[PDB]
Amino acid sequence: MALNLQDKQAIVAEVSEVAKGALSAVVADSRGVTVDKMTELRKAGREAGVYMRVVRNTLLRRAVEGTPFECLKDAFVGPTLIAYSMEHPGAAARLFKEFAKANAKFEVKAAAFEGELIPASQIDRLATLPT
Amino acid sequence: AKKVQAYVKLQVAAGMANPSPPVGPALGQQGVNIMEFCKAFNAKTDSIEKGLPIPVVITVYADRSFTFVTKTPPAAVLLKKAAGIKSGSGKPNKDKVGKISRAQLQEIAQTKAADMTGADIEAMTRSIEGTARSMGLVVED
Amino acid sequence: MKVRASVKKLCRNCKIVKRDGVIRVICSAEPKHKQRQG
Amino acid sequence: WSGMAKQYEPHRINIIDTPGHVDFTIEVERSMRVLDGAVMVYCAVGGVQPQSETVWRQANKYKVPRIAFVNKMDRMGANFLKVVNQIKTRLGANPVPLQLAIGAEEHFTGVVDLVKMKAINWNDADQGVTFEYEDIPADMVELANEWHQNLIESAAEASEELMEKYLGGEELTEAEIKGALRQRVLNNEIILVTCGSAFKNKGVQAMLDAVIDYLPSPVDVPAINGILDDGKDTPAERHASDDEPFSALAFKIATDPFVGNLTFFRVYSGVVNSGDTVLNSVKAARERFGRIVQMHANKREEIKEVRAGDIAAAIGLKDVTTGDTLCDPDAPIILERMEFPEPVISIAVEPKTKADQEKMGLALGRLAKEDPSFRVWTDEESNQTIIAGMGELHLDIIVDRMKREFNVEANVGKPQVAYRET
Amino acid sequence: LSRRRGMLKGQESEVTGVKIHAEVPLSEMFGYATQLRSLTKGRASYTMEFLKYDEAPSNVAQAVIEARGK
Amino acid sequence: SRVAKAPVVVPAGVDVKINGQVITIKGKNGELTRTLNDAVEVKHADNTLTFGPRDGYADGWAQAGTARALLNSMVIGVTEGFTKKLQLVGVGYRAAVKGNVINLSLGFSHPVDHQLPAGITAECPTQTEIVLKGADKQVIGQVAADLRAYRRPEPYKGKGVRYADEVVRTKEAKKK
RNA sequence: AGCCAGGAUGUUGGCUUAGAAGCAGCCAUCAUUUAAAGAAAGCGUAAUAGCUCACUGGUCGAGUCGGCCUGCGCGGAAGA
Ligand SMILES: Nc1nc2c(ncn2[C@@H]2O[C@H](COP(=O)(O)OP(=O)(O)O)[C@@H](O)[C@H]2O)c(=O)[nH]1
Repeated sequence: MALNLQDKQAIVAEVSEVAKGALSAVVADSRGVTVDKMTELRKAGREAGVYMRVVRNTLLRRAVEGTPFECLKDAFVGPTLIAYSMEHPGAAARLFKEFAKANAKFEVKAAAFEGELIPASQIDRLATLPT
Repeated sequence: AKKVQAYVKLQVAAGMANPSPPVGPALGQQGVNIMEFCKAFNAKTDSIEKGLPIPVVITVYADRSFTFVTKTPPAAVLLKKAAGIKSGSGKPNKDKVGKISRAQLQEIAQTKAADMTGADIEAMTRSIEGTARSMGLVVED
Repeated sequence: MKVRASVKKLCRNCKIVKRDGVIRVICSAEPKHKQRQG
Repeated sequence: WSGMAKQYEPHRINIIDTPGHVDFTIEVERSMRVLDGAVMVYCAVGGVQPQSETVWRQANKYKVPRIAFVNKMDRMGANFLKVVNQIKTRLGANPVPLQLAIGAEEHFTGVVDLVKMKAINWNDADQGVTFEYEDIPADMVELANEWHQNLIESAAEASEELMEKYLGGEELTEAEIKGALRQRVLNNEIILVTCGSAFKNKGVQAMLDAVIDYLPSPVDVPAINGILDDGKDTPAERHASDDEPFSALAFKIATDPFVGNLTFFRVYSGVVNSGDTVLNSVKAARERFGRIVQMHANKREEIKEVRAGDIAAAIGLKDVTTGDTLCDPDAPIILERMEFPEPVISIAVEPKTKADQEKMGLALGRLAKEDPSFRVWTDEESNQTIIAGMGELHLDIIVDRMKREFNVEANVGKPQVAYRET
Repeated sequence: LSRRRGMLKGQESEVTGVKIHAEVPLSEMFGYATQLRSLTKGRASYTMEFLKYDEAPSNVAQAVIEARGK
Repeated sequence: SRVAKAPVVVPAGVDVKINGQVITIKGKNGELTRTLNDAVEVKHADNTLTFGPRDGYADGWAQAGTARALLNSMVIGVTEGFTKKLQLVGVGYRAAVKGNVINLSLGFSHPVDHQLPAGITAECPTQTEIVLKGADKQVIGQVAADLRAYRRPEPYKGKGVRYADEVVRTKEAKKK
């Protein structure tokens, strides 16, 4: 029930935290159960927070209206079904890879967890930080 | 994983959980045997109460294996003998769901949050809160 | 079928058609809902 | 009987045919008890049916050892194994197919024995006297041998060491096979299934040697226990051997104009001889015994002697009725059988001519003695009698029995229900 | 049965079918078995036993009052 | 109509012949010719086939769409061909085929023998099921329904000729 | 519109402590979960089932959705 005004409103509200934040994740779920989208959302909330709604938002202009706030080269998510989840504990955290680890186990698809060109990261694990 | 052969969301009084010819003409067509029907379901129920229907799963195996993780009866369902009132939904707006208190309802929602888990236990608190007020009357605390 | 002088949709599956200028009712669900005219 | 040219000693098999409708089901109740073994007939295409299962329960009540025949292999859609499975899963049985089918409806010619591994291929209905055995028709023996393996699988569990011997890689002989299977088949373990079409006359000729070979003899089957006013555990063991005082069991009463009464009975123990004395130990009555007519290719065989296990029919005496014991004055008075089905459908009845209700009452008296599974009532509302029967047909073939037997026409009706007021 | 008069009071699982209790009026069971055989393909039975008495609006009893007169 | 607004992009190997209105379309299977509603303007236009409602014809758009659908199926027929699949439910209901005639033992009194139309190749992977292949969709569907109508599926145990995908809605004989 | 999933964990909502079990005994119930779960309007209803309430989700991308008044028509509409 996303009206054009309400659409741009919900898109912007869910996009600002990703625009000014860190690297997060999204999924590609056109075929999943209520249980799968309920338990995955509970899991994502225990990992990071209960703020992520498992609803999908891969419409033809949701990210093309919300995402273009910053790092606009990261707008390649106009693809099919997407119901995302954040990762406040560090960019490209464990949560930022557990989804792709679980992509073939108890889940349909996870949009590969593309990450984001906040620092223009390339194909690698964004954890080049010694401890 | 076996298919739909013993599908009944029903748990009879769990002095013996779900007796065979006690349930009704839906559970009669279920091949699950009785040797371990109440072996681990008549004793291991002590985690909530013994004598009340254990909300459980109906998952058995085609290999005659029977595995399920029983969830618990709701605090409101226990709120027939545990929360005072034997009545509940249907007239919680025309009746009371009982002298239900949240000092006990919250404690029960936190300590019985094993079966129904979630991201936050506050979620299960609100879960039970909706479960109780689904009658129209819930512990008012 | 019924050729009631008042054909109506009785079902989510009933459909109005006008084969050859005649107003019939076709319930995919109920073949009792099969009506001819009016 | 003796066998299919393969024969061994004529045996007097005593045979009572059975009807197929549960309506007159006492005929199965008594005649399951009276029975030593049991031939579970079957439609090789029909399989098991609401009466196959009904009579199966009937049989279960008497725990009778039953092997099964699968007739009608010539009719299209008949398959022995399928019906086998039908029995196994509709009745929960262990259908050892000691035979096999050679053909189905168009190519049914013989039966594959799984032990002879041969197929006697008779001729048809009348000529099925050709007993030209045929060895291992490979077409069938591709798996006839593995169906023999099923049979062997049932015989191995027959004994403790027999299973081990089967695990010795060793086979079983033509006597250890049967005797192991039999020794419990006698005790109702597993149903041996052979196929045929008695219309087309195959299978039947073998379906008489497996009878001799497995069906308990009155000497193989456990001994029956009588009953007294007080029913003991073994109030009177009435073993087969007619060493006991004459002690038969009368199960049916018949009619003949030139012979009069034609009561039927299976003698459990003892021997009565062409004029003797016995009491209605169950009725506490008494009388002589005049003109036994044991039935074999019936020529009014007015036999002067009937003995252990020998089913015959007596004439005269006075009263014996369907489960009532036949006992010498020594009187193991009762045989456990005091049961017959209760009418599940009652109905009022009245004559066509109004002054025939007394004759229809008496007709119901006779026709109530003629089968125990048919009660008569006489309610007090007006006068109407309630012919409580087993089935619609059970008491509807007696409403017409008055028309046939008692030349009276009747119009049935619902019983008037007692409507009390307060 | 609901069609007949039978008031459902329980039913379970019995063995292969289910045993079904219902205190059906006696009037409503006068060919039941026959109907049952037809319904179940001859594969079911019923056992009925007068228990009590009750009422159902049927002036049918008022009808049978007109006997040997009105 | 909305369909009319979509070109019939011809495949590779199909020969189109836009003769006036009537048009033939060749493919790997064969050649199909169709008489367009006079309200249709259709062109090839470089491996395509576009339809436009003729002027003077208010009912041109839908008729052009009918042409778009009629020519799309024709293409697919001449390249691929259309294949209908039927079943025989019922005992002893068998439908062997002998070249172009199906010897049906559907148990009336008589052998039903259906001679196939020219262009229809019937196959029976089983005693009791048919696979019509043909170039034209309407006619093969017509043939399927023709066949099915001889011993139609029935509402109790499904017995009768049914389409392989046919969903026979049955019911119980009676309570009695 | 079409096409690709989904319509919970109390969830048989206690819900007339037989369930009318997500859709007859009866009332209110997202309460993480959500686009979903309505906790009922045909399928079982006793559930299930797969469609049902819906809803999102995706697809692709042009209008589309409904009603009001309206004009003219249509049917209704069979005799010797
Ligand atoms: N084709 C075939 N017909 C049979 C067979 N047995 C009986 N029939 C026929 O079916 C009818 C009834 O057979 P029968 O056993 O005498 O009747 P019953 O009193 O019902 O058991 C008769 O017309 C037989 O010819 C069989 O095994 N094969």
